[PDB]
Amino acid sequence: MQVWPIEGIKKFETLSYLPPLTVEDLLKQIEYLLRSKWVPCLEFSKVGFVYRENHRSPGYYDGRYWTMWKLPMFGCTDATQVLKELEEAKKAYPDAFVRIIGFDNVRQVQCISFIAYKPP
Amino acid sequence: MQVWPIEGIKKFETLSYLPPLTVEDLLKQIEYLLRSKWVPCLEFSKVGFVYRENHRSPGYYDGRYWTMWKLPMFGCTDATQVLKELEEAKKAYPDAFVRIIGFDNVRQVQCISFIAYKPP
Amino acid sequence: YKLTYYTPEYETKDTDILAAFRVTPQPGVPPEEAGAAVAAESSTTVWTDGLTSLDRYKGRCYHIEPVVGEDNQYIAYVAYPLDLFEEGSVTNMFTSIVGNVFGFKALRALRLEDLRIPPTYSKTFQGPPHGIQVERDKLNKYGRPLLGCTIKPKLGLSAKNYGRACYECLRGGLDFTKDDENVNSQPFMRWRDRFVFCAEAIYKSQAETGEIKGHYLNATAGTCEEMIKRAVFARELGVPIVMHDYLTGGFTANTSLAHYCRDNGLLLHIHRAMHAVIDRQKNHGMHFRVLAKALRMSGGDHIHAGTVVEREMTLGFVDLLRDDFIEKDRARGIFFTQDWVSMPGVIPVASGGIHVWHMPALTEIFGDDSVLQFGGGTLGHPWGNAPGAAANRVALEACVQARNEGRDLAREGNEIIRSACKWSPELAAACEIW
Amino acid sequence: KLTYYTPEYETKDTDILAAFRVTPQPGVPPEEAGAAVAAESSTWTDGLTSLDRYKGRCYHIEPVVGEDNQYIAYVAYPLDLFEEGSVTNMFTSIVGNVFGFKALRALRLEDLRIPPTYSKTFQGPPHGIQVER
Amino acid sequence: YKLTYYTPEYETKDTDILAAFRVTPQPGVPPEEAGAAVAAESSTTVWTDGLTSLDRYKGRCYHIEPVVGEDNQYIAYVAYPLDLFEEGSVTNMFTSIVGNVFGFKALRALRLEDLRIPPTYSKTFQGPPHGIQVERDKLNKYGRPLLGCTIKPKLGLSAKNYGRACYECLRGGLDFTKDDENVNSQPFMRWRDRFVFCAEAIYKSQAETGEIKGHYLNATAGTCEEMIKRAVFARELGVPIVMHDYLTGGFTANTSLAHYCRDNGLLLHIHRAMHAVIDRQKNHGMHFRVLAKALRMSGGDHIHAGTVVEREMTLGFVDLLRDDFIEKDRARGIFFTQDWVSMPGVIPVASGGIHVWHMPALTEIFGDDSVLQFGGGTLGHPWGNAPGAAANRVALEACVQARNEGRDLAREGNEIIRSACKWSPELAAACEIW
Ligand SMILES: NC(=O)C1=CN([C@@H]2O[C@H](COP(=O)(O)OP(=O)(O)OC[C@H]3O[C@@H](n4cnc5c(N)ncnc54)[C@H](OP(=O)(O)O)[C@@H]3O)[C@@H](O)[C@H]2O)C=CC1
Ligand SMILES: NC(=O)C1=CN([C@@H]2O[C@H](COP(=O)(O)OP(=O)(O)OC[C@H]3O[C@@H](n4cnc5c(N)ncnc54)[C@H](OP(=O)(O)O)[C@@H]3O)[C@@H](O)[C@H]2O)C=CC1
Ligand SMILES: [Mg+2]
Ligand SMILES: [Mg+2]
Repeated sequence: MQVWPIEGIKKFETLSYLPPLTVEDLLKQIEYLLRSKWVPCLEFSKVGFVYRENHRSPGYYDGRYWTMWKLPMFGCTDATQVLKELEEAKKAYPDAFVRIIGFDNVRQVQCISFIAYKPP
Repeated sequence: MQVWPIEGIKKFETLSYLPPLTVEDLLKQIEYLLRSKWVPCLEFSKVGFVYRENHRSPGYYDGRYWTMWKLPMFGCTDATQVLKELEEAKKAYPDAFVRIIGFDNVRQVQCISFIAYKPP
Repeated sequence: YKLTYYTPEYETKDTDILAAFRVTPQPGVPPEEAGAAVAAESSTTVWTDGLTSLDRYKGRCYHIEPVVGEDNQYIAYVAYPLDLFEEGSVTNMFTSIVGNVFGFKALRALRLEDLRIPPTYSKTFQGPPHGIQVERDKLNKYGRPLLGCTIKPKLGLSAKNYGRACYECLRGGLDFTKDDENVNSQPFMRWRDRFVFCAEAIYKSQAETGEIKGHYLNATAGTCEEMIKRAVFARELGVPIVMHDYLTGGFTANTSLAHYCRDNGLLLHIHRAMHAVIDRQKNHGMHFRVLAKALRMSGGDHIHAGTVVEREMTLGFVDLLRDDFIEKDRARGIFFTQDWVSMPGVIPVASGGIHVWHMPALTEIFGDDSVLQFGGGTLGHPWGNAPGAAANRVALEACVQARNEGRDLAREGNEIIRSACKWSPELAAACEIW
Repeated sequence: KLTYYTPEYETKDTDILAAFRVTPQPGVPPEEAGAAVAAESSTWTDGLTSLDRYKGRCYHIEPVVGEDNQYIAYVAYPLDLFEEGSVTNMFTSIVGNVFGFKALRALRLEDLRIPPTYSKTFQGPPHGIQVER
Repeated sequence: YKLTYYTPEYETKDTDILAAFRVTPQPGVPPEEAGAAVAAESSTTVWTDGLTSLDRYKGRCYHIEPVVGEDNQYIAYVAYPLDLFEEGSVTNMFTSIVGNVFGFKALRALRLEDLRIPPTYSKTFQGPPHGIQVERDKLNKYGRPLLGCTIKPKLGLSAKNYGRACYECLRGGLDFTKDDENVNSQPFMRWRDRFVFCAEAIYKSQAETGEIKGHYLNATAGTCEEMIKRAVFARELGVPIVMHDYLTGGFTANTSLAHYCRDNGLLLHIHRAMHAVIDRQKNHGMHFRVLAKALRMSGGDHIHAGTVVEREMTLGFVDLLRDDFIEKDRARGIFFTQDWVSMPGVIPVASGGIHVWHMPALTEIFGDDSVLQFGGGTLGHPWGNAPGAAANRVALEACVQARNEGRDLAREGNEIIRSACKWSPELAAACEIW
């Protein structure tokens, strides 16, 4: 019988319970977005989790928004292009978490979000 | 005349005002639970005291719940079995507090809680 | 008269509320007569009739056809004028359409299968306090079905022991934990005490994992004053979601709660207790899809939709609950093209004997916009609630990853799960017991 | 049957009793159907309480005269399961889930024995026959 | 008539409220006559009697027997129909049963010894705002009696100096400190000021020790508006417990306070000031057990139960206050089998000249579900309040540990305490003065 850890395994929603993704697995998820006609975008933060500082009313949380890395990659057809931006972000902010999100102009909304990099 | 300490003697409710229990004294308390037909269970935490972060309304406190070590030891008849789990917990989490609690299916409730280990 | 109420050449108006009834006439009652009766008895000689125009207030059967269901059974389509209904009142809609006709002697049995809610009527309802999109944004969750677990045992646990189970389940990977439908306020556990301990559990698990957590706190009560009193304290605690059993509590009360949740930013989880009393039998009652459309109108963010382990019928009302425009498809129980004119959708909740091995199918059938509610599926894990929740969260994400890569969940389901067992001891242990 | 079929259980003056007309699916014995009705309409964490204290129980089963495969199952629910003054909770607790059980082809609640201990928690009619007159 | 009201063959109904009266008839009054009078005078010729059925509203003496108490004394059992009582009103119960009969000329003296509260009546009362179990869970305290100290001197201290004493006592190991029953709001110390400083003390001691602390803030007032105003501010301060003198304040007011505490999560400590005016004499009045059952019904989480240094009588009403089912046992003052049908129990509070040496006996007699309230027992410690509290906390835990190991507290009490003095200088110093 194993006891589920209480520290060191903080999460980042969808896919964060799987082992660290390889470059190939990461590419596949990006391609999923592209094939689905969704727009990929990178976000980064030095704080990786939600908290409540300014309010505690229903539905209000701080730490949900992260910072946008450049802009949504509209018209992207090459998943490796996203990887390139991911690498640049990691170089500019090695001590920051970086996640990949996706937008749909059809559903007019954010519909994707998965961690892509975590600092040492 | 001696002045009661203001630091270093934080408490953990029942039995925490007695000197550190020996393995023998600890076994006796466990046996008490078993003879009383109560189910022993271990809980651990890196934070050992109550606090108020999310609310300050009457009866609300944070830090009351700790984390369950595995599951309640139903059908336990050998107190040393509890000691074994206590030792495993200490090995896996030496920097964590570990307390032994007991449940009664009759009173349908938690009725026991005493510290069993404190980190250095 | 058959042709006062049976009007086979009538063209439905874009403002009419349409109904599809499965009618079983008594022996000796012609289908045209049965249809006319259904329309007449669910709508409109006395001198007062001369002080108005009864024709503008009568319901009318514009079509009837023998159904493939069984013995002397037919589907009768009835059209009701917009003016018969009180704006924003599901209660009045039900009263007007199913309040009297089911007891008519000339009918051996009757079941309401569907309703075409025109935009002119639906626009008079607030609808879901938030809806699928808002909820995902509020909780910051995307790309996968949500996960939850109902606390067990149902009754008998102290409020604190109840919260303990909540915390362990949530910290393991589940997004929500939940009060059983029967859990309101009782001698063994008063509601306020439960709200206090579940709040501690919600926040402890959230701080530990870094992910937003919630627990559907049941506000269902004996009176509207009590129901609101519970919602108000949840509001004070700042938790994200509450719960209501809309059928046992009722539509008048549910609508009030939905309004409170909208005014206070609370998500509303809806349990469908007692639905089987009404929607089980094919020959008499009201099909769940009608009860589902009614809930979307009255207001709810989540609604229980049953299990997947008939499929087409379930998928049918799932679309009716989530989509903006659903095309007529009788093969899936959709008797009318339904346009919701942007009313938010409701997240369907799948629960009932589901475990890790069902993850591929569930993800496949429902897609991301759903809540997979477990019971023993998580609480029955050999290592406890936290490991059980982890096993379910891992199993789900493994399915999502595989689906996203283009794999076939319906055919590769077992392999996907078996493969995930390799790096997840928790999942492996779960796959050994189930 | 089960933990749920107790044909010699003596109902308590505080129990809420239910009389269900049950139509079992082919191959489902009346005893099992009755126990199921009681189990499905009531009940590692179970070790923190007493399941017997909160279980609904079928204490009597009988066939329906003149009916094919139809029985009346009597079930007793402990007083503690119900919220005082709430008809909503009484309906939720007794008929909220059991009517969809696959082992049953059909199910109808025929009557309910409302114990004085529970009814005294309800205001009841605002006035009643005598006051109205 | 003796046999209109004296019905020795009457079988009590499960819905009747039964009463056991200790009756002392005047010389020349037969016991049957006295019993009939007690029943008749505490219940039901005018023509209006013919507009109803007096038989269904009369109380009746179904049994009378000479008692072993003293000179011409008897225990008369009276049965009252359920319909005579207003639901949820202890006030009406008292009015109906003891409102008039005690002044009857044919009776030299009368004392109400017990009452059988049927489930049909008790279920109409909220009862304790929380009860034993909930309180333990809320405060996270298990396995031992709770400890408290009443601040002294009673009156004369400034609000701040009062809070200072609170903090020192609490930081030493006590779970609670408390306002004397006489401390409400006076020239030397207004209530709001006391609440402010005691709140600072509660939180300072809690942060220092890491254990949940409380102070019974007395809300007893001249009016219900003032009483609630005090409860409301305690609620604002977020403290865990308030206090009320239910007998001097009254049942109508106590019930309202109990409801407020339930609606706001506040524990309610109940002091029994003035009880001796009513329950001291064996020949006339009302025994405390009746006042105790009344409090459990009206509402309270703690209730003073006296000291242990007659024992059997105390243990008797202690069970009546904490247990769910208490079997008839006249040897312990229990004249009727009492079933509370899950109404929460009340924690009994022992206070009055108790010190460290009494810990073994107190723990032995009351068990874990009690509050041991000291006075000089802690405030009289040679080193001050903190050391005094520590001595009492150590003494108590030493007793608990020994009891848990199977030792006999009643026989090994002194050795257990003496042994603990070896490692606790604070306890040693306390054992030298007392
Ligand atoms: N350890 C053990 O002894 C075992 C325990 N169990 C397991 O325990 C778990 C219990 O949780 P689970 O079943 O998932 O969910 P729940 O018991 O929480 O039920 C959730 C929903 O399932 C439906 N439901 C369940 N029972 C019935 C019934 N009697 N009739 C009609 N509908 C029913 C209802 O759906 P709706 O509201 O939509 O009508 C209900 O709302 C499962 O995993 C089950 O396999 C079973 C075997 C072994
Ligand atoms: N330093 C000194 O000068 C000394 C001081 N004292 C000590 O000071 C302490 C005072 O606190 P303590 O007595 O514990 O409690 P309190 O004085 O706080 O009294 C608590 C309860 O004791 C009961 N009580 C006390 N006095 C009486 C009385 N006159 N008549 C009836 N009942 C009474 C009441 O019980 P209820 O409400 O149940 O009726 C009262 O509620 C003790 O330890 C005492 O021994 C005494 C000797 C020496
Ligand atoms: Mg349920
Ligand atoms: Mg006093």
